Amino acid sequence: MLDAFSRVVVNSDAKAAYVGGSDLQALKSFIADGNKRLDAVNSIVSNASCMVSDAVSGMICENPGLISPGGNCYTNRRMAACLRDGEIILRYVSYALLAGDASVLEDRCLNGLKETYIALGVPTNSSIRAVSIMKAQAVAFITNTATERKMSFAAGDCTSLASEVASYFDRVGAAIS
Amino acid sequence: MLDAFSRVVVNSDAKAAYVGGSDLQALKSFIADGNKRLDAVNSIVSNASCMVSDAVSGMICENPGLISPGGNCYTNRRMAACLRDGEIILRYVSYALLAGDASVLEDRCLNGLKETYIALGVPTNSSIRAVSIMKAQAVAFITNTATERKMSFAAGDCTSLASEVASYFDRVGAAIS
Amino acid sequence: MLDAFSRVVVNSDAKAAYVGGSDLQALKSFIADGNKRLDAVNSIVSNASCMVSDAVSGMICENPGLISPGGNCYTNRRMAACLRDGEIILRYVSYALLAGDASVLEDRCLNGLKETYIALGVPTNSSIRAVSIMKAQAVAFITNTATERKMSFAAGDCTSLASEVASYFDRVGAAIS
Amino acid sequence: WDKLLNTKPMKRQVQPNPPTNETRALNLGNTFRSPAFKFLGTLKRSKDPSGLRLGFYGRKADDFMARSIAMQAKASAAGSGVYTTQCSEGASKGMAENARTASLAKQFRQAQRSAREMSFDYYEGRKYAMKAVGHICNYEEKIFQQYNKTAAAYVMGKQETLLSCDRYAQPANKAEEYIQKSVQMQMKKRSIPYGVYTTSCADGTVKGMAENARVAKESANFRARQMSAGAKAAARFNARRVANDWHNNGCNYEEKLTSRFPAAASSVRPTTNRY
Amino acid sequence: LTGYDSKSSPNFPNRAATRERRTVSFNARVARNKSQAKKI
Amino acid sequence: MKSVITTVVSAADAAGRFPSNSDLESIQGNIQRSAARLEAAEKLAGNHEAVVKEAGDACFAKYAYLKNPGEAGENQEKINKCYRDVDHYMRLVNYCLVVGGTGPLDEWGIAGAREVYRTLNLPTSAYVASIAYTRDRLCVPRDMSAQAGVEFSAYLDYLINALS
Amino acid sequence: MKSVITTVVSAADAAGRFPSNSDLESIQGNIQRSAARLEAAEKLAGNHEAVVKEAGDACFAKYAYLKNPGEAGENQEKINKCYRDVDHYMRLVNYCLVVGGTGPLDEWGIAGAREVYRTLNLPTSAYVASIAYTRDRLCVPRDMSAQAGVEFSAYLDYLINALS
Amino acid sequence: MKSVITTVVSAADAAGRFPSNSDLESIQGNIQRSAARLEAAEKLAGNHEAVVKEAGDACFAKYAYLKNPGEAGENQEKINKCYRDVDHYMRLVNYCLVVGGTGPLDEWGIAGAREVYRTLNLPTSAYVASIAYTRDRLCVPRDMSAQAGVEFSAYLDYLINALS
Ligand SMILES: *C(=C)C1=C(C)[C@@H](Cc2[nH]c(/C=C3N=C(/C=C4\NC(=O)[C@H](C)[C@H]4CC)C(C)=C\3CCC(=O)O)c(CCC(=O)O)c2C)NC1=O
Ligand SMILES: *CCC1=C(C)C(=O)N[C@H]1Cc1[nH]c(/C=C2\N=C(C[C@H]3NC(=O)C(CC)=C3C)C(C)=C2CCC(=O)O)c(CCC(=O)O)c1C
Ligand SMILES: *[C@@H](C)[C@H]1/C(=C/C2=NC(=C\c3[nH]c(C[C@H]4NC(=O)C(C=C)=C4C)c(C)c3CCC(=O)O)/C(CCC(=O)O)=C2C)NC(=O)[C@@H]1C
Ligand SMILES: *[C@@H](C)[C@H]1/C(=C/C2=NC(=C\c3[nH]c(C[C@H]4NC(=O)C(C=C)=C4C)c(C)c3CCC(=O)O)/C(CCC(=O)O)=C2C)NC(=O)[C@@H]1C
Ligand SMILES: *[C@@H](C)[C@H]1/C(=C/C2=NC(=C\c3[nH]c(C[C@H]4NC(=O)C(C=C)=C4C)c(C)c3CCC(=O)O)/C(CCC(=O)O)=C2C)NC(=O)[C@@H]1C
Ligand SMILES: *[C@H](C)C1=C(C)C(=O)N[C@H]1Cc1[nH]c(/C=C2\N=C(C[C@H]3NC(=O)C(CC)=C3C)C(C)=C2CCC(=O)O)c(CCC(=O)O)c1C
Ligand SMILES: *[C@H](C)[C@H]1/C(=C/C2=NC(=C\c3[nH]c(C[C@H]4NC(=O)C(C=C)=C4C)c(C)c3CCC(=O)O)/C(CCC(=O)O)=C2C)NC(=O)[C@@H]1C
Ligand SMILES: *[C@H](C)[C@H]1/C(=C/C2=NC(=C\c3[nH]c(C[C@H]4NC(=O)C(C=C)=C4C)c(C)c3CCC(=O)O)/C(CCC(=O)O)=C2C)NC(=O)[C@@H]1C
Ligand SMILES: *[C@H](C)[C@H]1/C(=C/C2=NC(=C\c3[nH]c(C[C@H]4NC(=O)C(C=C)=C4C)c(C)c3CCC(=O)O)/C(CCC(=O)O)=C2C)NC(=O)[C@@H]1C
Ligand SMILES: *[C@H](C)[C@H]1/C(=C/C2=NC(=C\c3[nH]c(C[C@H]4NC(=O)C(C=C)=C4C)c(C)c3CCC(=O)O)/C(CCC(=O)O)=C2C)NC(=O)[C@@H]1C
Ligand SMILES: *[C@H](C)[C@H]1/C(=C/C2=NC(=C\c3[nH]c(C[C@H]4NC(=O)C(C=C)=C4C)c(C)c3CCC(=O)O)/C(CCC(=O)O)=C2C)NC(=O)[C@@H]1C
Ligand SMILES: *[C@H](C)[C@H]1/C(=C\C2=NC(=C/c3[nH]c(C[C@H]4NC(=O)C(C=C)=C4C)c(C)c3CCC(=O)O)/C(CCC(=O)O)=C2C)NC(=O)[C@@H]1C
Ligand SMILES: *[C@H](C)[C@H]1/C(=C\C2=NC(=C/c3[nH]c(C[C@H]4NC(=O)C(C=C)=C4C)c(C)c3CCC(=O)O)/C(CCC(=O)O)=C2C)NC(=O)[C@@H]1C
Ligand SMILES: *[C@H](C)[C@H]1/C(=C\C2=NC(=C/c3[nH]c(C[C@H]4NC(=O)C(C=C)=C4C)c(C)c3CCC(=O)O)/C(CCC(=O)O)=C2C)NC(=O)[C@@H]1C
Repeated sequence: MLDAFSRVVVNSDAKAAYVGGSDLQALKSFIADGNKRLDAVNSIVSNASCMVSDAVSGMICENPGLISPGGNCYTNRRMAACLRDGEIILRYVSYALLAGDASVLEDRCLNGLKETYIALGVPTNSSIRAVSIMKAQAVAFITNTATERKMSFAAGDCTSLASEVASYFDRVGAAIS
Repeated sequence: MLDAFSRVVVNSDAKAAYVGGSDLQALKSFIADGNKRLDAVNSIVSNASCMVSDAVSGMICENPGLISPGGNCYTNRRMAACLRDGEIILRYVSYALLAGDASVLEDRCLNGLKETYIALGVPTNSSIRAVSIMKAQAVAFITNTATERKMSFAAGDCTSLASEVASYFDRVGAAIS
Repeated sequence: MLDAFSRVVVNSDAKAAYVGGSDLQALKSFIADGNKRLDAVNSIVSNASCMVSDAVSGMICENPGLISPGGNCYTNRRMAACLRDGEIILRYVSYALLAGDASVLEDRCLNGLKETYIALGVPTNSSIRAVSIMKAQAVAFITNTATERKMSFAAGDCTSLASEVASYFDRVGAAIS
Repeated sequence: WDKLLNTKPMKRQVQPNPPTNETRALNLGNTFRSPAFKFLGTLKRSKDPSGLRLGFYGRKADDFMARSIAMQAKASAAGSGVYTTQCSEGASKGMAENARTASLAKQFRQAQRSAREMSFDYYEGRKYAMKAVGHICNYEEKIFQQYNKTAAAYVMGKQETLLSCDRYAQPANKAEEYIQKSVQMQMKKRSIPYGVYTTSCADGTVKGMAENARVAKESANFRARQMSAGAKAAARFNARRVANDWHNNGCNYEEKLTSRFPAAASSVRPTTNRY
Repeated sequence: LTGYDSKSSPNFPNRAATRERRTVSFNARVARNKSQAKKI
Repeated sequence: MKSVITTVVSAADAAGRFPSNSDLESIQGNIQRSAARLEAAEKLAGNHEAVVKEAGDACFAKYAYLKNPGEAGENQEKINKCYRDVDHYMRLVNYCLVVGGTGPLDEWGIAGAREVYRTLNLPTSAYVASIAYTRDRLCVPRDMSAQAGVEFSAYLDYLINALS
Repeated sequence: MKSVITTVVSAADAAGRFPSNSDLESIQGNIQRSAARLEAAEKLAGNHEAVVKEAGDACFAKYAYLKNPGEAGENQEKINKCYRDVDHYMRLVNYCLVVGGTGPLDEWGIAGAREVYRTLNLPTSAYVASIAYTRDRLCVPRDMSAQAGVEFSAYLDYLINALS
Repeated sequence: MKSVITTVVSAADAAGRFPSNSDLESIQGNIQRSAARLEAAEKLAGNHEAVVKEAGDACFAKYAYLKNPGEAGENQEKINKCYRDVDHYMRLVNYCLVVGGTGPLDEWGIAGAREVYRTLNLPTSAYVASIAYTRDRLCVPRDMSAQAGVEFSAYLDYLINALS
């Protein structure tokens, strides 16, 4: 894969050149947030048992065709599948935020699942809808703007990592169209 | 700047209306509660040096992340500048509780108040926590439900003024979030 | 405003660390070259008129684009602003080479510099050309390898300050670009 | 031990000496910032401008009317068509192109102010514009609290076409000029708060404008006592018109210090412009 | 959590290394589950 | 605006200071004489069409020169705008009996009145004298209460005073 | 000074303006509650030797550390000056019941109190708490009238507020 | 900040002037006595847990009144914050032996100390006297060198001087 440091290698390899003084204001820029980049990667893997449980339950309680009899989450096999089947996507962005780039997010999971969810049944309505409930809750934890649990951190701005992180989340979120 | 005797006229000047006795009973209720508003606002400024000291101690009681070095609010000039900004908002809401109208709240601080703070690097989640303490002690002093401090009053309902101060700090709190 | 004896505090004060002899050998090597720093920087202010002589002249040696009327820098008041601007960077890098730290540059001239040059119509490629002539003559002047001008010296190693001045001017060149 | 279907929620027991058990509870601890949604083509993070940031259209509006506020107030200085002698901006030798580089340094050093003093001067000038106008309007402060250059060109502009500034009101005796000197020392102490000299009384960049700034004021110090006999007599009544009413309210001692010493109360300069 | 872990199930596309292999087991090792992913 | 709220909550902000009991005292004088102040307001609300017409040609009796062409009252279209002009003064004086001070007068209808009228060739001498007709036009124990006319009459001669 | 006279005749001079009816209204609130304000003044004039002694060793009960040498209360000569010090605070609060605002407090006994005391190694925490003893030390329908204690008690917690 | 770099490179900018030999001379006095200044820094880095505990109850011996409820030392949670408070003073004085002047003291831990403490009802008299315990607590040929204590002791009585 490529991290945020290996992004500036390969296009500067493509220019047949050196890592010069042009990208020094980007490879000092990721040096500075690495206190709060590592503070933000802890905030998703801490709550991720509550996060994927909230993501399926909010999807089901507003779309009751998933608890249709003979449906996609009707049996206990098909309900325990989707608790894992949307959790690995939550796991794969937890490595992608830490690397500072979503280069891992294409060659590990996004190469295939657009034509694989329909290949055994899983439709396009609720799998796009399962990402967006995780998306507005992932921005709440890193900004300490949840409703029920307030994490004790330092003081500072977090919109810069929110426009980062959303990218990973949503990129897999779409994908499926 | 503007008050409840002037909020009633400024809409009527957009329609060039003579003021009559169709709206003065709102002001007859306002001139009814002349001493009742005055028996509220003396109890605010009686103990408001204790109110500033109660708020930013209890805001530090919930969060020691400021007092940590490298934090926003940890050293001695910084706390004196914190005790500066902690008073100046309590100074302003007492003017609007005197006015019966929060026009004087808006123009004098809230014009761009929110993101001078992130132009200074000041955490805005800590600001809404501290003024929520200043919300909570203020209603206990315009009632008689403090811990020890029972001022002399004559009895009766004062919840209409308690809803008026309830419409005040959140107008600041939405203007800083 | 800030020096190398106070660069070494704001890391340790941020982690609340009392400075001990684990890092005082960096200042012991910095109080080693105390007179050696003065022996370098006496040789730049001695011919400090001669370095603003050779720079803008070598700038108009390489570029006859500015000297054309209708160009930016052809005329003498505009060249007076130029030869104001050329010595003021020379006036300020002497302070940082005195201090052993580049923070006295970093707020007093680099704050808001390049966008004023595109608010005025200053071509910035000529600026990094002219400071490179200033960088090229200063390393000869702190050493003993000029053409005619040789001062008396105690001999030895002077290249650690030569790496310091070569890391100082291009930081100014990174600001105007 | 054993339950019943009866209703005794109400009721108590009285045996509540209950100072023997103390209990509490909690809940809280949850800030919230409004964040945007949809990855395709977007993601925004908060940024530090350290300025007004109230619109690009508002920012380019703001310097135009304060230029018009200054040109309003240049037209009260030249009400009668004189470039009046209180405004001086040079020396004997020409050097106002050299004092251009003094004032464009002040145009530049106020631009490269740091984030504390860029933001402090936005709010102290807003309440000083309330102090600058005498009347209380629906209009004037409703420019002067959104816009700050307009507030800054009003506390400079209106106050320079009265004669309560520095170096314009002449003291009578040795006693008035000495406390005129001593209140200037605290205005040094304001702009030099500690062992660092500030960036903002720098008044010069080159060797030519170093001593040009010294001989500029000494010609302007003479042009206080040169120009008139009644406008400088109107200065000593004007010096109480800035100090008594919006600088030392409540202190009678600091009020009769103006009316006994107007020229000493005229370089008190409480408009904190860091000079 | 579902089990002890949540790892990648081997019935996904691109579940192999596929680096310096034979011709008969390159296009068997690449394109693992294209039997229904395209045919529908 | 202009009231006692514009005095004491602004001066405490101009001192950077609490609402101390100097500020809490100043509004008590509103309360004991708002009943004195606010039966005067419904008089000129009850006579908002009655005394506009009686003031115009009382002014145009003593200013009868206007009806020639080339002046301020050359047609009835001017006089249709002229009863609008005295009533727009009369709207604001009604509102100053409500806010206490002369709040709606100065920031809306007084400041810069001496940059408008004779530039539009409107005579300012007829403007104060139409108002000075209505200034003495009162009868304090008969029209209103005796505690109501002294707020009314002090605002009308102020209108001649503010044009000075 | 500090009163409603210091508000409105100074703001009309700060506007360069007449004493209009905004200024004439603000002093009416003096008149209706000077009788409320000025039976409180002869209480602490009647108790000008009574409650100075009861506040000193109520303070020195909760500040009993002072009697060692090298501190603020090392001898009776300090305590002979200490009952002078609370009474000099107590003189001014009596005068602020007369002028209306806190006139004699700020320009005489409040401003620059935070440049004096611990420089003279006098504890400021005992200064507010001697006053906060007397702040709650009231009984509004029994000592004075009910309209008299709310001017008294609002000035005493102000003395802790002005030292903040 | 506050050092000799804050004097001469700022005054040459305040004159708009070169770093002339007045500015080049002023830093030579750093070089000949940095060895005098910087064996004092590792003493209170070596005793950064040793002399914080010996100064707290030396202060709380002569200030033993704090342990009542309603004051600055009502529980151990205050005393757990109180050894943080003397150490945060003690951090900065260590750093002023490195920068030369009192650089980290004034802009971080000195300015506006007289707007905080008794407002939080913290006694300032105990703050200087905890420091004045440590001011004389030295022994110049025995703990450190004789060239090291005169930078140390001149900063500690400055802490009483800067609170004045
Ligand atoms: C830290 C662990 C911590 C604190 C410090 C303390 C602060 C605190 N106080 C409240 C609630 C109130 N505080 C009030 C203030 C005072 N009460 C008084 O009697 C005096 C005059 C003054 C103290 C100087 C008041 C009136 C209240 C309201 C309830 C009450 O009567 O106690 C909070 C909670 C704020 C909220 O409700 O959101 C905090 C944090 N408490 C601590 O836990
Ligand atoms: C208080 C009087 C006043 C008015 C009105 C005004 O506009 N400015 C002041 C004084 C003043 N100064 C000058 C003349 C000149 N000033 C300069 C320097 C300009 N160049 C600059 O970069 C700046 C900073 C923005 C300034 C001011 C120059 C070059 C002159 C030329 C006169 C000369 O000796 O040739 C004047 C006179 C002309 C004018 O209308 O501005 C006044 C009145
Ligand atoms: C490389 C940049 C230079 C160079 C530097 C050296 N200087 C050496 C010694 C030295 N320089 C001075 C003068 C200095 N002290 C002052 O007080 C002032 C001004 C007021 C100045 C300019 C002195 C006094 C000394 C001797 C003291 C010392 O540093 O030990 C030096 C050798 C050190 C030594 O001899 O032990 C070097 C290498 N010398 C060069 O040749 C290049 C050009
Ligand atoms: C607020 C409307 C007050 C009021 C104030 C008065 N202002 C007077 C003059 C004045 N007003 C301004 C602000 C405004 N005029 C402008 O030209 C511009 C911008 C280009 C603005 C924002 C200025 C700058 C000045 C001085 C120069 C001038 O006259 O334009 C004024 C006349 C006397 C005086 O100069 O003070 C008054 C009375 N008027 C009111 O009645 C309400 C209460
Ligand atoms: C009067 C008792 C006030 C009050 C006064 C304070 N002023 C403080 C500093 C200060 N005050 C002035 C204005 C005044 N002081 C003078 O010496 C002169 C002229 C001779 C005047 C007109 C100035 C200019 C300054 C800054 C420096 C200086 O003292 O001269 C002050 C200290 C705290 C502060 O910096 O503000 C006080 C306490 N403060 C009050 O509470 C009453 C109303
Ligand atoms: C900033 C507010 C200042 C303080 C404090 C101060 O005393 N002067 C301000 C800036 C400043 N200037 C110097 C040195 C010079 N300043 C000059 C201009 C001044 N000289 C004058 O005659 C006048 C009018 C009275 C002024 C403002 C000149 C010329 C010099 C000297 C240049 C030279 O010949 O070397 C200093 C440093 C003072 C020192 O001696 O260290 C400061 C802080
Ligand atoms: C609710 C916020 C309060 C409360 C309000 C009441 N106040 C009542 C009567 C009252 N208060 C004052 C004093 C007031 N007027 C002043 O001029 C000044 C200071 C300058 C102050 C503090 C007076 C004079 C009166 C009596 C006149 C009146 O309002 O009728 C009151 C009883 C009303 C009545 O008896 O009709 C109430 C309910 N009282 C409370 O208990 C809470 C805390
Ligand atoms: C000429 C060979 C240079 C060049 C110079 C220019 N500088 C111009 C304006 C300017 N630059 C600054 C930044 C610098 N100069 C200072 O005086 C200060 C300190 C105050 C600093 C940091 C400022 C502040 C200004 C405006 C005031 C001034 O002129 O000093 C400028 C524009 C003049 C014109 O209109 O022609 C020029 C040409 N630009 C070049 O391309 C070469 C490298
Ligand atoms: C008739 C009895 C009068 C007279 C009246 C005229 N006024 C004219 C224009 C005008 N009047 C005012 C002042 C007034 N109008 C307002 O809207 C307000 C405030 C709400 C006030 C105090 C203004 C500002 C203007 C100009 C704008 C406008 O037309 O409203 C007018 C028309 C003049 C013309 O168009 O040539 C007339 C006839 N004129 C008199 O001489 C007698 C005394
Ligand atoms: C005893 C119950 C106190 C205490 C009192 C002391 N105050 C001392 C000096 C002092 N006090 C003040 C404030 C007060 N005195 C006044 O004259 C006025 C205003 C009219 C006020 C508010 C001042 C200004 C001074 C210094 C000048 C003077 O002596 O009057 C003092 C003597 C200290 C000494 O000489 O060392 C004492 C003992 N001290 C305490 O700790 C308790 C609480
Ligand atoms: C114990 C030996 C002391 C004492 C200490 C207390 N200080 C309290 C709060 C406090 N202290 C300071 C000054 C100090 N703390 C710092 O962080 C820095 C600079 C880095 C310094 C110089 C400040 C600024 C504060 C307020 C913010 C904070 O809590 O850090 C304190 C708690 C008071 C309370 O919460 O009520 C205590 C107990 N107090 C004493 O009386 C003895 C002498
Ligand atoms: C007091 C002036 C004298 C006495 C009798 C008069 N009463 C008059 C009454 C009158 N006034 C008006 C205009 C009136 N309405 C208003 O709204 C206002 C101002 C707010 C005013 C002044 C009108 C239309 C009348 C007639 C109908 C009525 O009586 O209400 C008056 C004026 C002449 C007239 O029209 O009648 C006089 C004279 N009695 C005395 O003792 C006083 C000398
Ligand atoms: C109201 C506090 C409670 C009740 C009875 C009490 N009366 C007390 C009276 C008392 N007060 C003082 C000091 C007094 N004199 C002053 O000038 C001032 C302030 C301006 C004050 C507070 C003195 C010397 C006495 C005793 C003689 C007297 O009765 O006048 C009091 C305090 C304890 C005492 O000394 O008696 C209480 C308690 N009754 C109630 O219902 C209230 C709870
Ligand atoms: C000089 C004060 C007298 C003599 C002997 C004493 N030595 C003492 C030593 C001592 N000092 C401390 C605290 C110390 N550590 C620090 O880091 C700092 C400040 C930066 C200080 C002051 C400690 C813990 C000791 C004991 C262990 C040791 O000896 O190092 C001392 C104080 C009492 C004591 O605890 O022993 C005295 C007295 N000899 C003389 O001639 C001087 C009169």
